[PDB]
Amino acid sequence: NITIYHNPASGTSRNTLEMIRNSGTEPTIILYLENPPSRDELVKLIADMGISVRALLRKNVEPYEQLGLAEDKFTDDQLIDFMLQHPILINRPIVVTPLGTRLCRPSEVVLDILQDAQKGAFTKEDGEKVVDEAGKRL
Ligand SMILES: [Cs+]
Ligand SMILES: [Cs+]
Ligand SMILES: [Cs+]
Repeated sequence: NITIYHNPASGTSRNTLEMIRNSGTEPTIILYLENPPSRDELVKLIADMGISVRALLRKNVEPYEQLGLAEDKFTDDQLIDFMLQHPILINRPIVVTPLGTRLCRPSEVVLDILQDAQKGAFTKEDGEKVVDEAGKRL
């Protein structure tokens, strides 16, 4: 039982989603830009991911620029509420499995929380080899 907060327009997210599938599981896909987590859910995700709230913020997007978020003048709860109101600020993808939750940047971080091994070699969209046929990480 796996959930991915996915952005089809993200190469990292597309690579992550294909690695999930290559472990033999079809995840529940949440298109977070349109169906963001609730506050409670986002707070839990952040806790489980082991990163700071700021580390989840995606840079180079309109609200990051216009709200001035690069500046260190925001508490964690201020940043969480911005993410909820502007979901493009939530970096991607976040994956939840029975083993744990991770921000899968780079995509192969997802290998930590997938329960079943990749079923064969995996190469990212751009040609970067991730696991070989034998299952060894490169
Ligand atoms: Cs929701
Ligand atoms: Cs806009
Ligand atoms: Cs694992």
